Amino acid sequence: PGATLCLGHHAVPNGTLVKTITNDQIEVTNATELVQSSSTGRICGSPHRILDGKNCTLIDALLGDPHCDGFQNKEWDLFVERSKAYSNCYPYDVPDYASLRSLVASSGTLEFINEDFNWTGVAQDGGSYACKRGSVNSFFSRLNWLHKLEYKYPALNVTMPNNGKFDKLYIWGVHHPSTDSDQTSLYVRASGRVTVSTKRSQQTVTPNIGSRPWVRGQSSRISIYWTIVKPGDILLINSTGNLIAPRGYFKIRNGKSSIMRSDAPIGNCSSECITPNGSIPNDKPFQNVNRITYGACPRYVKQNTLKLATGMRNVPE
Amino acid sequence: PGATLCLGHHAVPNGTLVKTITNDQIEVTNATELVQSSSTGRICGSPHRILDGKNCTLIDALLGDPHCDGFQNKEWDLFVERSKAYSNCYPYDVPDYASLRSLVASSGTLEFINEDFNWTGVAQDGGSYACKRGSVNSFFSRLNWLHKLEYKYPALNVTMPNNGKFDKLYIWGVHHPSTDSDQTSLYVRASGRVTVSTKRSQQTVTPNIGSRPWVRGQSSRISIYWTIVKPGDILLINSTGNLIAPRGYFKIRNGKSSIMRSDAPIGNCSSECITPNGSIPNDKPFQNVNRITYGACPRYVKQNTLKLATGMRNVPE
Amino acid sequence: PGATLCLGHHAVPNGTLVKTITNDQIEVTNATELVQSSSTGRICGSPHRILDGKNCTLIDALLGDPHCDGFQNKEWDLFVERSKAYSNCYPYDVPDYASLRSLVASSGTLEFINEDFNWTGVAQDGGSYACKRGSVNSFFSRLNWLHKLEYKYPALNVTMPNNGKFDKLYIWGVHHPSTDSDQTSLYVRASGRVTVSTKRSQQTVTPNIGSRPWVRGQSSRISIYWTIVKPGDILLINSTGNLIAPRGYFKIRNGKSSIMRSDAPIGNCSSECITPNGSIPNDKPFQNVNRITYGACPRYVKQNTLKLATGMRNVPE
Amino acid sequence: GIFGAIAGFIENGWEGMVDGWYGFRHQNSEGTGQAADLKSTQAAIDQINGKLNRLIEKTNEKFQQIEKEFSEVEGRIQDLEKYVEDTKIDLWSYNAELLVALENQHTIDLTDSEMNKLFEKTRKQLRENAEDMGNGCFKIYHKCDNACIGSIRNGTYDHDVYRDEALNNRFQI
Amino acid sequence: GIFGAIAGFIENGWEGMVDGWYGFRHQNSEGTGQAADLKSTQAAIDQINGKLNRLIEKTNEKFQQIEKEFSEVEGRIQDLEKYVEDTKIDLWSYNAELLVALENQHTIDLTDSEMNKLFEKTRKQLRENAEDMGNGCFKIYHKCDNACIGSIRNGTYDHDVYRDEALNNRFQI
Amino acid sequence: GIFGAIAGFIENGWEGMVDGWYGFRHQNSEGTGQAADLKSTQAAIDQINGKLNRLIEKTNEKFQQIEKEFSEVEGRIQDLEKYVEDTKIDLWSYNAELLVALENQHTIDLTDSEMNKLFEKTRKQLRENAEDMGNGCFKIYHKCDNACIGSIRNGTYDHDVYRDEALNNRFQI
Ligand SMILES: *[C@@H]1O[C@H](CO)[C@@H](O[C@@H]2O[C@H](CO)[C@@H](O[C@@H]3O[C@H](CO[C@H]4O[C@H](CO)[C@@H](O)[C@H](O)[C@@H]4O)[C@@H](O)[C@H](O[C@H]4O[C@H](CO)[C@@H](O)[C@H](O)[C@@H]4O)[C@@H]3O)[C@H](O)[C@H]2NC(C)=O)[C@H](O)[C@H]1NC(C)=O
Ligand SMILES: *[C@@H]1O[C@H](CO)[C@@H](O[C@@H]2O[C@H](CO)[C@@H](O[C@@H]3O[C@H](CO[C@H]4O[C@H](CO)[C@@H](O)[C@H](O)[C@@H]4O)[C@@H](O)[C@H](O[C@H]4O[C@H](CO)[C@@H](O)[C@H](O)[C@@H]4O)[C@@H]3O)[C@H](O)[C@H]2NC(C)=O)[C@H](O)[C@H]1NC(C)=O
Ligand SMILES: *[C@@H]1O[C@H](CO)[C@@H](O[C@@H]2O[C@H](CO)[C@@H](O[C@@H]3O[C@H](CO[C@H]4O[C@H](CO)[C@@H](O)[C@H](O)[C@@H]4O)[C@@H](O)[C@H](O[C@H]4O[C@H](CO)[C@@H](O)[C@H](O)[C@@H]4O)[C@@H]3O)[C@H](O)[C@H]2NC(C)=O)[C@H](O)[C@H]1NC(C)=O
Ligand SMILES: *[C@@H]1O[C@H](CO)[C@@H](O[C@@H]2O[C@H](CO)[C@@H](O)[C@H](O)[C@H]2NC(C)=O)[C@H](O)[C@H]1NC(C)=O
Ligand SMILES: *[C@@H]1O[C@H](CO)[C@@H](O[C@@H]2O[C@H](CO)[C@@H](O)[C@H](O)[C@H]2NC(C)=O)[C@H](O)[C@H]1NC(C)=O
Ligand SMILES: *[C@@H]1O[C@H](CO)[C@@H](O[C@@H]2O[C@H](CO)[C@@H](O)[C@H](O)[C@H]2NC(C)=O)[C@H](O)[C@H]1NC(C)=O
Ligand SMILES: *[C@@H]1O[C@H](CO)[C@@H](O[C@@H]2O[C@H](CO)[C@@H](O)[C@H](O)[C@H]2NC(C)=O)[C@H](O)[C@H]1NC(C)=O
Ligand SMILES: *[C@@H]1O[C@H](CO)[C@@H](O[C@@H]2O[C@H](CO)[C@@H](O)[C@H](O)[C@H]2NC(C)=O)[C@H](O)[C@H]1NC(C)=O
Ligand SMILES: *[C@@H]1O[C@H](CO)[C@@H](O[C@@H]2O[C@H](CO)[C@@H](O)[C@H](O)[C@H]2NC(C)=O)[C@H](O)[C@H]1NC(C)=O
Ligand SMILES: *[C@@H]1O[C@H](CO)[C@@H](O[C@@H]2O[C@H](CO)[C@@H](O)[C@H](O)[C@H]2NC(C)=O)[C@H](O)[C@H]1NC(C)=O
Ligand SMILES: *[C@@H]1O[C@H](CO)[C@@H](O[C@@H]2O[C@H](CO)[C@@H](O)[C@H](O)[C@H]2NC(C)=O)[C@H](O)[C@H]1NC(C)=O
Ligand SMILES: *[C@@H]1O[C@H](CO)[C@@H](O[C@@H]2O[C@H](CO)[C@@H](O)[C@H](O)[C@H]2NC(C)=O)[C@H](O)[C@H]1NC(C)=O
Ligand SMILES: *[C@@H]1O[C@H](CO)[C@@H](O)[C@H](O)[C@H]1NC(C)=O
Ligand SMILES: *[C@@H]1O[C@H](CO)[C@@H](O)[C@H](O)[C@H]1NC(C)=O
Ligand SMILES: *[C@@H]1O[C@H](CO)[C@@H](O)[C@H](O)[C@H]1NC(C)=O
Ligand SMILES: *[C@@H]1O[C@H](CO)[C@@H](O)[C@H](O)[C@H]1NC(C)=O
Ligand SMILES: *[C@@H]1O[C@H](CO)[C@@H](O)[C@H](O)[C@H]1NC(C)=O
Ligand SMILES: *[C@@H]1O[C@H](CO)[C@@H](O)[C@H](O)[C@H]1NC(C)=O
Ligand SMILES: *[C@@H]1O[C@H](CO)[C@@H](O)[C@H](O)[C@H]1NC(C)=O
Ligand SMILES: *[C@@H]1O[C@H](CO)[C@@H](O)[C@H](O)[C@H]1NC(C)=O
Ligand SMILES: *[C@@H]1O[C@H](CO)[C@@H](O)[C@H](O)[C@H]1NC(C)=O
Repeated sequence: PGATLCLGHHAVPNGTLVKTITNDQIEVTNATELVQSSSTGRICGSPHRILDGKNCTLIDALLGDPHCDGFQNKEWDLFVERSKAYSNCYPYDVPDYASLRSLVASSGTLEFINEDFNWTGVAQDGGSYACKRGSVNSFFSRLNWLHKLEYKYPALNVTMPNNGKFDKLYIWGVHHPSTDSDQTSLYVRASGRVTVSTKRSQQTVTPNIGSRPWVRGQSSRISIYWTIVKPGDILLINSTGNLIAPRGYFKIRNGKSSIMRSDAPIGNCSSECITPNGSIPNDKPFQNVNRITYGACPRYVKQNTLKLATGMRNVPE
Repeated sequence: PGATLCLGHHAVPNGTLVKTITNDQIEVTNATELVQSSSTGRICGSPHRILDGKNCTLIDALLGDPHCDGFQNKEWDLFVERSKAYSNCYPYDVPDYASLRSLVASSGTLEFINEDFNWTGVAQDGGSYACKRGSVNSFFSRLNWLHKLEYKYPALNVTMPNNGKFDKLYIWGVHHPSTDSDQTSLYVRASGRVTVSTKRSQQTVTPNIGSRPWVRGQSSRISIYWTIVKPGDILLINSTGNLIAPRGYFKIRNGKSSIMRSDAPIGNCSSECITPNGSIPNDKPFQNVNRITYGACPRYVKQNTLKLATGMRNVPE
Repeated sequence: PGATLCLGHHAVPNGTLVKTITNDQIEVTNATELVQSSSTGRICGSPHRILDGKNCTLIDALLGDPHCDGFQNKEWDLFVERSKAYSNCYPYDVPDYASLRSLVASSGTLEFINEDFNWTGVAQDGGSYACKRGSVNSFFSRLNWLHKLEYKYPALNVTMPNNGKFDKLYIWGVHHPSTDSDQTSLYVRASGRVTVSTKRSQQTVTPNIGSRPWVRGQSSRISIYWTIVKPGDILLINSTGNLIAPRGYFKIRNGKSSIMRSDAPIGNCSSECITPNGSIPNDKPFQNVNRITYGACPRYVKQNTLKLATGMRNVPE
Repeated sequence: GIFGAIAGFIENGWEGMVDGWYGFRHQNSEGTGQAADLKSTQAAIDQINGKLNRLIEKTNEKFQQIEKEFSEVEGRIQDLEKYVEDTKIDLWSYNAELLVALENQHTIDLTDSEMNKLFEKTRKQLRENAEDMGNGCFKIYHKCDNACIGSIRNGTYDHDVYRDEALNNRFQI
Repeated sequence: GIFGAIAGFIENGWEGMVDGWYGFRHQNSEGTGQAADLKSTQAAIDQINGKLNRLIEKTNEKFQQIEKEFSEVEGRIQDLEKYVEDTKIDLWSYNAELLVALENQHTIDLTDSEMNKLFEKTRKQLRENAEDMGNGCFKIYHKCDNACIGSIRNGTYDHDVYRDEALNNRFQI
Repeated sequence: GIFGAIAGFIENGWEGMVDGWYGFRHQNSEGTGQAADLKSTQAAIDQINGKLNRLIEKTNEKFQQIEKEFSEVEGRIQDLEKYVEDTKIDLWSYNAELLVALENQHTIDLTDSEMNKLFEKTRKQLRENAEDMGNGCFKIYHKCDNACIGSIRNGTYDHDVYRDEALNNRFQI
């Protein structure tokens, strides 16, 4: 007689269905998930420098809203802005808010360098009960509210050379008084005009007297503008009234920094990839947690599962 | 002797050429076209709510140009704007026209809610022979042209709270008179100023007296502006003259609605995919009709034919 | 006994490593590089019409800065702007500079058509020592600086119909004088206003008197604006002072033209693909020289090498 | 091509085979005939129908996008609008070209594989009773009438019945 | 599928084979047994581990991008912001779907190929001493005890030792 | 790899084979020699030249795009300009990486297939006159001089001329 020798392959009782070019569902012995679909629900504080905005937006921290004073000169890899944040200073708006937030976020620092502007002829350090710092009526820490001195406000013509080797970010504003009385009680003339120039550019603003909706005790507003002065260029400031002056500049950087909207708590852990839902592992090539990410992240896709076969076809006995 | 058994495969006399990784053209027995390259040439009225703009742009229907009155409060999945459309009211321009058209188109409704503004002290319902409604000189149906009353125009300060739970879209304007005489004959002061505010934002406009090119009997213009007021916020209107006031708000929605430029006729048929050329089948994964589509559409590609082999290599006898 | 017949394949001693789905590095007998990673370092003057900007930006050539006079009416497929370029005329800024540069670059021509504007009542051909043409104080060649005539500047109302079949590009400006004295010594009234209209649109500008930083002898500026007038439409110009008038229009085209920033020299050679680093071959499907290209180019990728196997697995003896 | 059966060791196809994709032709003591093989034909058709369904899945319901035609020259924002869409169409055009190139390559290879599998299946049954002439045919070394051909086509061929007859015929002088 | 070994001429898999992916079952004069084949098992595992590593390479460190959620209605610029990202996610979703479809197709085909290579390797050793019964087994035409089975599994089988015995058994009457 | 011929049952390649990709080495009563096989060599080269041409087709004439370098910090619009291009380059980088990975996988598999097809073609001709030793060689069981080797290489080998001699030699004791 003799013998019989059979050749064969293994099988498992608990196979998994995968997709191919030909077949939406064919059973294989083993597979691995390629789509990340969970988060811890917390943002890990390592390895990125996470700065929790707390009650402060980035813009409120930049201007120096008093409850944001603790953010002065701070740095971040990722600024986390919280949805409970509140402004609590003079009512303001920022034309092209989104761009200012973006370029400050990208610089990754609120490092502020005080400069000695020559404001002889006007008073300084104006304040408001809408922007309390301790008990004293106050104002944005990084801004200098100029008003009249002995009942005159002379045409200011103030310059500042950039003799350094880096770009300077200047934040300044324009006051829109509620009434003509307040316009003249502050600035004498019935309408002012703020012009900020460099060798390459010019931004001129006119106040619009009139009541806006009531906000934190005030029907009046400030508008926030910004000007970047390159090395060798110069800032020149011209205003016949209503100028909300800079106190100096923010050092503008560029780096790997950004900003994210999230309510996830910051935790003592390490993860390269951050989403608004929390940090996620990046062992898989794709993820379904959020299209918003920061760091070394799996790429966002619509699928909630993609299984890669890691074994042969399963053919049960 | 015995027998011979031959194994073989079929062939056809009329094969088709397809592309592979290796070969731009190899003959197979059968193939199917994967690129849609035809349209019926008509837009099917099902299953999407198609609103034919006819002689009306969306913007003319929004403002309420008289020949567009029939579009009041109407809704759409797809607004079809026709190239023969004409404005026939007061000459106007809309700064960032494209954005207003986009956000109204995306809301998918012109549903308008009248509100009782307090305009005591000015006259209402100004009109023009350039905007005839029937025989009477008239104006945009959704806008209220305020002018002087007993030879005075008092500073208006008018508010409107949003006590609802939805966003309100307000459309308003600024009149630019042709001459100083008309400026003062309407508004008394030689130059007015329109300020529209919310708690978060402010848009202030100044008229520019002077003649524009002659259009429908007028050298003068109106400029269209818009303001969205969120729930719990408030619209406050301040103007010393030249205000083209809202009559109320449009309810802003978001949904699956859009707008399309097309001259294709609307027909009694069903197709998920609409292009400016007409509706197209979506049985194929790709299409070459138009990069502009709406609905469940094959993806637009540059190729005019892509053939998927559906049979083996063809090897003729 | 008999014979032995062995079947075999070739091998080489100097194989090359390639990537597969399975293996990052498997040795094959031969391969070819698919990523272009070198440039000659010069931009070939064929087959595209290369216009070397030399010391001139495109915008300086458009306005007609005197050292750019040689660029009048010239054409290009690719305008090459050099980093050493300098402005040397009246200090100016262009709001949305980037867009004007883009649309002029895309038209591919500076062809300028002089028109006979009716400027009776004002003087013409104002100039400045900051914009020397030869020895004479002068100005942008394509612009007409209007000032007062016998100590009056009457309200200008000047029109120009487009009776042609093509679009007209009009470049014009607004003068911002340094001082009130210069404002009135030029324009009589203390503040002017420039309005440029078509049937569809209106751009009105107000000068902002005041000193900007010192540039080429001047603390004053000009702002550049542009207006495109379609066939059958009309340009109407209204200004009570400070108008920097057009001398006519640029014919606007559309074609395959663009602009590129590069310091590479232009050479007597032929290459379909141009990058800022110089022309590159386009025999490979991908390239790593620069994401900025013009012409028939390999597609830009991050990889610096991608090797396509052109032979079998290499199995050394 | 990848298996050398179709467009290879099997000289060419059969235009008269219009009841299947694969099949049998025979010559024996009762004449000649032709019969389709249903399983290998269906196995190929099922795979091809599979790939057609996967391409006909995506919905790509898109509603409000960006404008893609412009009547005014605008500069920067329109350049970006135009560039984004151009970028999109070129990437999909690559995906479409490559998908078809991959699918078509796989279809020819997979239809070649069904051809080879039927040859090997038939070979294995015939055991020592037949030899491969190398042109897609077997020489069967015994009398094998139409019922006998049917048993090979049906997979019920009993090689042991014929082995003595066949071996005696194979190993002659 | 592409080779017809797995899910084909080999009826089905062995659930009791839990020390390898491929292997041997035998029946002989001393009984029956089962042994895994380590090289073909490792060859498949190495290829699969290879493809897993290539998918787990990319860093895709991205830091400052665009905003992707918006609390205000804005029109043109936001339509473009939304459209660009939607465009991006749909293209990656295609890449991910296709990658998995290609990888999975290749994994089944490549695991099928290891099965066939082991069959052919084993066939070639057995030379004229065995016949393929067509179901993934060889009939061995000589006495072949456990040490003998071990020599086939180990690749040390000397066919010349058994050829006379086997040929005499194959070519009977 | 997918066929186990190259980098598999054929121990290794021949560095002295510099007139072709595939070929023959023999040992017989007149000595030894080596000859390239032109058709299988050309068949592989034609397929590879085919894939090279498909990659060298696209024009991708692009003229006026967006700016991609910026000397000023601008915020929102530039973030979108930067993001769109970054999105574009990453998708093409994936396409390029995958294309090469797919092409290279297919090239090794397809060159392996040409190797196997030549082995099977040669096997089928030899019929019962040779046996496969499993290392890519045939033992030919008859006197087979250089003209005889030439007839196998040329495809004109007449197995019937040698079958009696070969069968008598194969089935000895
Ligand atoms: C143009 O028209 C607008 C709107 O009509 C006017 O704006 C109003 O101005 C008045 C006068 O200052 C404001 O009155 C103040 O309102 C504050 C906010 O009220 C909140 O609480 C009430 C509760 O009933 C809510 O209904 C309301 O919506 C708010 O949530 C009050 O807190 C103020 O009172 C406090 O301060 C004053 C001193 O400042 C004290 O005397 C009080 O005792 C109390 O401590 C005050 O009553 C009103 O809110 C404004 N409304 C809006 C919508 O802006 C403009 O003034 C008008 N312009 C001109 C030039 O006339
Ligand atoms: C600044 O400069 C501009 C341009 O020079 C002036 O604008 C012109 O103003 C006049 C005065 O109103 C306008 O005259 C009117 O033109 C209408 C349009 O004419 C059409 O038909 C003619 C046919 O020859 C075409 O050539 C032309 O292009 C138009 O297509 C006429 O229809 C008007 O006549 C009708 O109305 C009047 C009453 O309104 C009746 O008396 C007539 O009988 C008839 O029914 C009228 O003649 C002229 O069109 C304007 N042109 C432009 C380009 O705007 C500004 O007025 C000027 N500003 C100042 C302050 O002076
Ligand atoms: C508001 O405030 C600003 C800044 O404080 C004033 O702007 C200054 O105005 C003065 C007066 O015209 C300018 O003075 C001129 O400066 C030119 C540039 O100087 C260069 O070289 C010096 C070398 O020391 C550098 O330090 C400097 O940074 C520059 O690089 C000089 O070249 C001028 O002199 C030449 O021209 C004059 C005639 O025009 C001749 O008399 C000289 O001999 C020489 O040929 C001249 O001195 C000054 O540059 C301005 N600075 C800035 C930053 O703008 C505004 O004037 C002021 N506004 C009002 C209304 O007061
Ligand atoms: C709305 O704002 C305007 C400013 O544009 C205010 O205008 C003043 O109105 C008062 C009368 O109430 C006049 O005496 C002033 O001369 C106006 N000033 C200017 C600069 O024009 C107006 O007061 C505000 N509305 C209300 C109701 O107060
Ligand atoms: C991560 O967060 C996002 C958004 O915060 C979640 O997406 C939401 O999913 C719900 C349904 O579960 C929808 O109603 C919302 O509209 C989605 N939000 C958006 C912005 O589309 C997502 O599910 C979260 N993922 C995890 C794992 O928690
Ligand atoms: C199914 O396959 C997975 C992945 O191929 C295997 O688990 C891996 O095991 C390797 C070692 O072989 C380890 O490096 C990892 O811990 C595992 N990786 C992953 C992604 O899971 C294993 O062969 C099978 N797993 C199970 C649970 O059956
Ligand atoms: C162009 O528009 C201006 C407005 O900026 C008009 O200016 C008026 O001109 C007349 C003389 O024609 C003066 O009496 C008025 O005082 C000016 N008004 C203002 C507000 O400055 C000018 O009239 C228009 N052009 C023409 C030709 O009429
Ligand atoms: C669908 O419409 C588009 C545009 O309306 C057509 O594309 C045009 O094709 C012609 C040549 O046949 C070109 O001259 C135009 O420039 C194209 N238009 C654009 C905007 O590029 C397209 O051919 C139409 N398709 C069908 C099937 O009718
Ligand atoms: C060529 O192939 C097509 C598609 O593979 C076949 O026609 C299909 O037939 C199926 C049933 O087998 C039906 O569901 C459809 O009506 C057809 N679909 C398509 C896309 O055509 C058929 O095998 C061949 N057609 C022709 C005309 O030869
Ligand atoms: C800054 O620019 C303003 C213009 O907004 C200049 O304002 C003039 O100032 C002088 C006094 O220096 C007054 O006599 C004029 O009446 C003002 N003109 C206007 C139109 O308001 C101001 O002069 C400039 N600054 C300096 C220091 O000169
Ligand atoms: C082509 O030019 C680009 C930019 O001019 C070169 O990219 C630079 O590479 C250096 C390192 O070698 C970096 O420090 C720069 O930051 C890069 N520039 C940018 C804009 O990223 C590129 O290397 C050049 N290629 C060749 C072949 O010369
Ligand atoms: C390696 O392969 C390359 C490309 O496959 C070959 O060189 C090509 O030779 C063809 C003719 O066979 C010519 O058209 C070209 O000049 C070459 N093209 C390229 C892209 O190099 C050749 O087989 C091998 N080259 C070397 C140097 O070994
Ligand atoms: C099968 O069950 C085992 C035992 O629990 C488990 O480890 C394995 O992951 C399962 N495999 C699949 C594909 O479900
Ligand atoms: C934020 O404000 C609220 C109320 O004052 C409080 O929960 C919390 O103390 C504040 N956060 C910080 C960081 O002070
Ligand atoms: C071949 O001709 C038949 C008969 O008209 C037709 O049905 C079939 O579609 C044709 N096939 C090809 C590939 O042209
Ligand atoms: C559009 O206007 C023209 C001219 O009045 C006419 O063809 C048609 O009746 C109008 N359309 C509608 C819907 O009234
Ligand atoms: C191997 O060396 C030859 C001889 O110089 C050369 O032509 C060939 O390109 C080399 N091949 C590889 C893959 O390095
Ligand atoms: C550019 O200016 C510099 C200095 O005048 C000089 O190198 C060169 O001659 C100028 N270029 C041209 C084209 O005149
Ligand atoms: C083979 O099967 C077919 C259909 O199942 C049947 O018609 C035929 O008679 C069978 N032939 C034999 C020889 O079993
Ligand atoms: C085969 O090899 C294994 C391990 O290398 C060994 O345990 C076994 O004894 C060997 N058997 C024979 C028959 O050589
Ligand atoms: C085989 O063919 C080659 C070339 O076609 C020829 O040189 C050689 O003599 C032939 N040999 C035989 C044995 O036919």
